Amino acid sequence: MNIFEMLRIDEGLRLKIYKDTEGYYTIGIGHLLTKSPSLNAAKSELDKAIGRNCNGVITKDEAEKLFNQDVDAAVRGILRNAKLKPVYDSLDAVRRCAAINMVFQMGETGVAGFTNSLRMLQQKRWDEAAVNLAKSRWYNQTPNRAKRVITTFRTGTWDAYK
Ligand SMILES: Fc1ccc(I)cc1
Repeated sequence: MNIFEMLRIDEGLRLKIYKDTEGYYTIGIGHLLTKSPSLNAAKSELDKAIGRNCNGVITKDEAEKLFNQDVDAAVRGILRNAKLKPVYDSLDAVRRCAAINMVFQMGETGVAGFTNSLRMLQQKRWDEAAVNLAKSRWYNQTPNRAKRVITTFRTGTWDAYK
């Protein structure tokens, strides 16, 4: 169990442009293409990301390559963020995966705003952090995925994914 397997479970794999839970054009293992309603705009982003004319379709190798880039970008965004880095550095490796998962789904800026949850996590008040994390649009809109991530923060185990 590692961040790649965890996010692969949470995001699935689709080789043609699809819409995420918010209605936004996406491809692969949860790679957001654009928030624009234009499918042509999404296709342009895809071609730029892959480096060829894709027609809205990629290979599994390409999906996995984008996925590695996206996971790394989430980690780098954490490490460059003055609010997120101290919390991340305080966590064990399993809980660090839960943190990356949140940043992958919502972005550095959104997670950096989870100020009270982050403090509880840094204080290792796991049950209180889990309660606080669920008081969110995130939990209400994607409750099964948020429950898995929250259980990972609460327990420091992979139990929710097993
Ligand atoms: F550094 C961190 C980034 C995101 C979370 I959620 C927790 C720690």
